[PDB]
Amino acid sequence: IKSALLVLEDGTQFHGRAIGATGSAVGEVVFNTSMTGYQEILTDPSYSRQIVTLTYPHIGNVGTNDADEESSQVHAQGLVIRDLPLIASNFRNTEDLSSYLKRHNIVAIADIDTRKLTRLLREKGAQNGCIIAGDNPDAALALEKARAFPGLNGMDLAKEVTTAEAYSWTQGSWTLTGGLPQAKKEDELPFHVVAYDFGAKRNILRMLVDRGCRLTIVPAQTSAEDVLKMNPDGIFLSNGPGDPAPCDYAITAIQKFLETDIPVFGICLGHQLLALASGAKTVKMKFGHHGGNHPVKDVEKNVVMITAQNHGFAVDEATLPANLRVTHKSLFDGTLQGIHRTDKPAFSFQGNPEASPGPHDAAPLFDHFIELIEQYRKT
Amino acid sequence: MPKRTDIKSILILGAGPIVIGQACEFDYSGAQACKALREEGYRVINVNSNPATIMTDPEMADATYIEPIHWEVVRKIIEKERPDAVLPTMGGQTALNCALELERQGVLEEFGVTMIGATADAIDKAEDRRRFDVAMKKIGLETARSGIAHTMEEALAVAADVGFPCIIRPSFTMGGSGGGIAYNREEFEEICARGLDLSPTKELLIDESLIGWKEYEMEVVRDKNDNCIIVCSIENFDAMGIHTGDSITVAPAQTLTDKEYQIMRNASMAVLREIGVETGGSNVQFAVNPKNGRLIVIEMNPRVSRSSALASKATGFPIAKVAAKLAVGYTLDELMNDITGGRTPASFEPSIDYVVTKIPRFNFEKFAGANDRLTTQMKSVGEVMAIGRTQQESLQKALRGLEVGATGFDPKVSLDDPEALTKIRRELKDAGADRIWYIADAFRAGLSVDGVFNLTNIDRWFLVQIEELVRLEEKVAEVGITGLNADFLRQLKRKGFADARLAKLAGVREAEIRKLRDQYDLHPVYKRVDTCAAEFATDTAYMYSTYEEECEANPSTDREKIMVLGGGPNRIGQGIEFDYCCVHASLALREDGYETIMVNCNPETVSTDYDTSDRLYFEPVTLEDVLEIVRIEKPKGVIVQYGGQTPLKLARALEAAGVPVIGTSPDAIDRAEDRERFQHAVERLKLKQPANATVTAIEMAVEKAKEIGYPLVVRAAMEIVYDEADLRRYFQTAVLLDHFLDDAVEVDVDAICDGEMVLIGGIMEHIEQAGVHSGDSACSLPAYTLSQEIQDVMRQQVQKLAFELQVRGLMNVQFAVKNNEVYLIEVNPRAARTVPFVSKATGVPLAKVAARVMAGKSLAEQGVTKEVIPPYYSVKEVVLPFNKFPGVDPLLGPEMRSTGEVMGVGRTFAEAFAKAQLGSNSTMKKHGRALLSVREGDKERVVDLAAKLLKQGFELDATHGTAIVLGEAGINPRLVNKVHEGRPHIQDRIKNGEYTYIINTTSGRRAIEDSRVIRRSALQYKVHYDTTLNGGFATAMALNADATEKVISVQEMHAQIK
Ligand SMILES: Nc1ncnc2c1ncn2[C@@H]1O[C@H](COP(=O)(O)OP(=O)(O)O)[C@@H](O)[C@H]1O
Ligand SMILES: Nc1ncnc2c1ncn2[C@@H]1O[C@H](COP(=O)(O)OP(=O)(O)O)[C@@H](O)[C@H]1O
Ligand SMILES: CC[N+](CC)(CC)CC
Ligand SMILES: NCCC[C@H](N)C(=O)O
Ligand SMILES: [Cl-]
Ligand SMILES: [Cl-]
Ligand SMILES: [Cl-]
Ligand SMILES: [Cl-]
Ligand SMILES: [Cl-]
Ligand SMILES: [Cl-]
Ligand SMILES: [Cl-]
Ligand SMILES: [K+]
Ligand SMILES: [K+]
Ligand SMILES: [K+]
Ligand SMILES: [K+]
Ligand SMILES: [K+]
Ligand SMILES: [K+]
Ligand SMILES: [K+]
Ligand SMILES: [K+]
Ligand SMILES: [Mn+2]
Ligand SMILES: [Mn+2]
Ligand SMILES: [Mn+2]
Repeated sequence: IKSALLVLEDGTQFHGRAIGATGSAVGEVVFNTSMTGYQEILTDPSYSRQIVTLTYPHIGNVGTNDADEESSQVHAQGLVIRDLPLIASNFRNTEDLSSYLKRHNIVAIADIDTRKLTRLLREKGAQNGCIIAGDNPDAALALEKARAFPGLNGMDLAKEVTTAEAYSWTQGSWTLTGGLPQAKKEDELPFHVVAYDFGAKRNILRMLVDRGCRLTIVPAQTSAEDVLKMNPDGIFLSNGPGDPAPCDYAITAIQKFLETDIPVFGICLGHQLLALASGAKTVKMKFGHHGGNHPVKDVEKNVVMITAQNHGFAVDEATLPANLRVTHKSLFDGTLQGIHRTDKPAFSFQGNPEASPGPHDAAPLFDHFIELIEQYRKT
Repeated sequence: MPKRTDIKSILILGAGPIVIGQACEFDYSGAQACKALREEGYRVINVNSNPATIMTDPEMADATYIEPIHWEVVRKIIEKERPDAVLPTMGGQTALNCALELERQGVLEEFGVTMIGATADAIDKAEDRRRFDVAMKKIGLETARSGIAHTMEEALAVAADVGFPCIIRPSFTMGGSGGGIAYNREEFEEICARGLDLSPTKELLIDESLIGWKEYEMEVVRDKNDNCIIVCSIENFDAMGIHTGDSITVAPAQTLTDKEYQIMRNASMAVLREIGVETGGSNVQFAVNPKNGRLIVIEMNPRVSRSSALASKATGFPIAKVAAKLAVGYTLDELMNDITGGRTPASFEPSIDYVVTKIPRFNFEKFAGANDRLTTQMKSVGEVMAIGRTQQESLQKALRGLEVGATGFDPKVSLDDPEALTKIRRELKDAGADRIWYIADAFRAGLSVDGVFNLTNIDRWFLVQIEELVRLEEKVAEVGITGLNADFLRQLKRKGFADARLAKLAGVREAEIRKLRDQYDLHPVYKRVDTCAAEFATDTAYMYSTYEEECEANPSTDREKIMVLGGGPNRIGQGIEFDYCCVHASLALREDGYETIMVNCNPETVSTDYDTSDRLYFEPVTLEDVLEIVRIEKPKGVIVQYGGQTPLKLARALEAAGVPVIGTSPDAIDRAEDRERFQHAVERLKLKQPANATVTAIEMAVEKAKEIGYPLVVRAAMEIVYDEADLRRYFQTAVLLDHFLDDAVEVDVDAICDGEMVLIGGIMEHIEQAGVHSGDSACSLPAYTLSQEIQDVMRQQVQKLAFELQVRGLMNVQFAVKNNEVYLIEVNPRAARTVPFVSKATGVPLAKVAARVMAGKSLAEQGVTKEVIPPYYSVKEVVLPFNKFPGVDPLLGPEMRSTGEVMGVGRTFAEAFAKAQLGSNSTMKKHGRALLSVREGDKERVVDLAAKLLKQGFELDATHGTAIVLGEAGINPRLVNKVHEGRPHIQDRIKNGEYTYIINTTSGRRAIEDSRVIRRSALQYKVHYDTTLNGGFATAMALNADATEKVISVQEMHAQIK
């Protein structure tokens, strides 16, 4: 009996079993509907300071493997599941999930009614919480920490997970057959895109590479000037944790790029920043979107795509400056999912075209970027 | 985008009679489609020969045709109703096959009928195995190494190339029909000849073995804008080599990485795109090498299926309904998601927060000589489904819901059996219907997870869960009832252990575990199905039980509720017919103002469609599960009379526990169900029953037998013993004793009693005499030979029985008429399987009526007081699964083996019978050579049959004594040799196609055993055959009719009723 307990800001308690590291974890508690891809979710920087609840009951069936890592580490503050399986059963498995969590020092609880949890979050909106896994978990203590959490609203977390120094990436996507491929030689990549590291998934990077890009990842805080100084064929605004609003640096830099003709493409946090830099406004959603079965329609093409989502903030359609045209919307709630600068070659998508985990449906957004890129090059 | 305008009327092709491989799932689908189209404003026409379906109920559609599903017949419907389009994707292989013939025959062209949902070409592309393979290669998907064959010679050469074992898959078949796994040449020829024959296109695809790889399926929906979604994923428990229909399967998939899942999801879509399904759903099946993720495309089904029904039940996303709408022009994004209170659109991929398990229902015990091993050809007769928060909870619940008497992992072999490991090993290595039980037995006998894996190929992820459950059971057995503390019991409940399983282990009664839970306040909670893992709210009360925290039941305090108990999975003798009545109880009572609560777990049915009732509890129909529901619902009444045997058996227990059971009392039921109790009431009533006797000892029988008089109906699997020696011979091999009523007409009478009066629903004369189970008998309404006089005696007796036994609602009475005397065979104080047919035949919805009676509205108050005799004849004919089990002797008898039925409507009996016969897929011709080989009793009347056949143009063949009889009467048949007599014999002649009709009757175990070759050949060779003289005469009469001549709608039928 290795107890664990989760408490939400509202006082709700869920008692279950510790399945990862001993300790405590505090963050905003969110639910994710993905039936597969827990590893990828766990390792997505966007999950920084968030407690991840997975609605699919059996989490861990296939164990874990290095290829399934979205970053160098597990960003999730903690993990909430209904059942950890007895065994992992998959040829790609290199380590069982409990071992993995422990190894990454993650506080995780199993055996709780995740449904009740999801229902509460849906109904009453997101809540901050705390998990204590240990000998005799203090429920009063957990509540206090939950209540003492500052919250993600107005919290800049991009600066917190960004790389320290700029780096070069030239590695493409995995294949069943060849796994993760060797990094390409710079000369084999026609384009050179400069990527803003706001807590980037490796998959974004790999998919850009697959399309002919060679990249330079730069810290969140890079200046426009240093950026422009590189003479990129395009600029990329990665996905990333927290409130996009506070990232004044990014916004400024961005505004800076928009004065030029360099194609700019943002994904998720990148989508919100572009929007902000364009004069739009962002909002914190009631509970946001985390799942991999989310329908988004390309309104310009009247077509639906099933996509991967992982965001708690959104761009207000209503405050859209005139130079921003709406390109996609959520079919589940009508929220804004895509925009394109009417006057500039800058566009972004709220969802995650790179998926990992999730449907490959939105991959094509990447192609528009290349398109833009090549066009800028024609010039 | 929106609904198509150039189409006003749609003809929907139904699936026909229920058979192994093509069952209720098509009534559910067909109904959903009528539903969706009618809602959309289209004029709906449909054809379905099976009367036991909700889809053929008159108020469900505009022009309903209960007629043989033959192109020529369908041709007449088209001509007559002139539909603008035809939807052929909701009726199984039967509908696909028919659509294509109509196309081929040029009928569509002829009347300008546009094929919607799926095109003819698309269907063929997926249905023609060769076409399918070429297409996969075209899209870079991998398939098993194979070869197409159109003849035995070509077939051998493929085998010569892929080697044994190989998989044989006919084109244009489904459910493994006409296929199998060949381990050797002998079997290869056998399977090969079978499918080339059965293949509508005389084509087989022969593949190399992938036995043991993992098996998966995906349910896809695609609309005209090219929007495409995965509705559900399914991982099979049993590996490749065992048909999905005969496998335990679960949703969603469990052991694939997201990476692997995406590749399969992408391939699924590519497949639909390639085959060309642009406006509906399809199922794509795959094989995955657990060792390296290698993906192999196995097949695709361009239509709704048994998996798509399961998937709808599993996710709450109504596939068939959606598909129907897409067929007329709508796009996914335009449609609303049903259960999310139409808040989200249908264009999304469902996400579930639970585990769904399906276990197939078999009935090998009714097919003695059958090969009872699982293979690529389905053998199951039904399926149960369970929803649990965990795989263990899901599985166990399914196990107790299967109606095979299991309480969960009940043991098959003893711990102390020296040979058990050997037996265990065999059952694992070569899967039978009992595999799952044996798996647990294996863990109790000492084998490791790895050893089990090795024998079975079942993924370790499942095996470990079952092992864990065994270890828990060993603990219960050790600790006993004393160790059943609150924490442990709750643990146990969470893993889905049943009170009954726990009770056996702890050596106490189920009720004791039940009280214990009460004491500790350990009851399940109810979660709702909602398609989105709680991401959005729901207003549909589609629920399942689980041992969790928060309850979502939220029952009304507002309404008077009536609960209807389903029958669980379908099995032989407990089919769709029981479900039709459940559905009707629900529709009528709801219509009337009650809050209706349905309890059932058959994923194939309409009863488990969340639209059928106010509240649906998708649960095992067991005492435990029911009481939990009643506990929280506090209903006004519960109906246990419509689900068949299943709920019938819970009646007393339910009442004991204080459940408010409505209609005929549990005591009453017992009075009728208990032979002894029954025999006294008959006596009391001064009625006539055949002489009987309960014999214990052999020598006690032999005497008593002398008393009763032979022949005798030995009923512990029944038997008809002819002589003393026969008797012994029986016991040996082998108690009640009943004098067998030789040469008597059997009749069934369905009726309703409201305590004040009796309403005769129908008097049905069977064609086949008493001794041939009523479920396997063709029958006629109205009687075709019984005097009104003797029918009056039956009506009176029905009446006396009804009042005496205190029936309240439906009843069924079976008699035997002999020498102008009525003998009672039995009384069934509930809805019988004849109910739907009688209802269709007479226009009176007896299950709705009887349900109103149960709830308190009298016959008089409802205005249903006079027996209805229709102006046309309705004839019911059955379909037997013998072709699925070649080793079985395709002979009729006292025990029921049929899976379904059809109905024939005609001006005369000959006409009804001919429709019934054609509808039942009979291969009978109007010309040719007929083979006559009859028993002594039959020797007299055979003469007349022989002349009728002569008068019709047939030539005749006859074996020895039959020839003698015919000779003496002036008929000289061509003599034919018995197998023993010399060559050429019957077998050879049948094998050669010399016959188009066979009449073979027999009497006496031994006599039966010898003649086995005839029926066996006849069936194998597709020659129509009768095994009763009554049936032969009926067949002779139909020769005078023309089933395709005239068609009539149910509405028209009912309008003729005065
Ligand atoms: N190469 C193969 N090796 C082993 N089993 C196979 C192979 N191909 C198919 N099967 C098995 O046979 C079953 C029936 O084949 P399928 O193509 O689905 O035909 P059907 O259309 O009759 O359902 C599958 O569900 C699978 O278990
Ligand atoms: N005494 C009998 N004489 C002739 N046939 C009988 C007799 N008893 C039963 N049968 C045959 O056995 C069948 C089944 O017997 P029944 O008592 O109705 O069994 P079940 O409960 O299986 O429906 C009947 O439908 C009938 O054809
Ligand atoms: C599947 C049912 N049949 C093939 C389509 C054979 C009984 C109907 C003809
Ligand atoms: N109603 C039973 C089906 C009849 C079958 N042809 C036979 O007589 O054996
Ligand atoms: Cl909990
Ligand atoms: Cl046909
Ligand atoms: Cl078929
Ligand atoms: Cl391989
Ligand atoms: Cl304990
Ligand atoms: Cl019945
Ligand atoms: Cl067989
Ligand atoms: K718990
Ligand atoms: K037309
Ligand atoms: K097929
Ligand atoms: K191949
Ligand atoms: K299988
Ligand atoms: K299937
Ligand atoms: K009969
Ligand atoms: K009975
Ligand atoms: Mn098929
Ligand atoms: Mn199949
Ligand atoms: Mn009976």
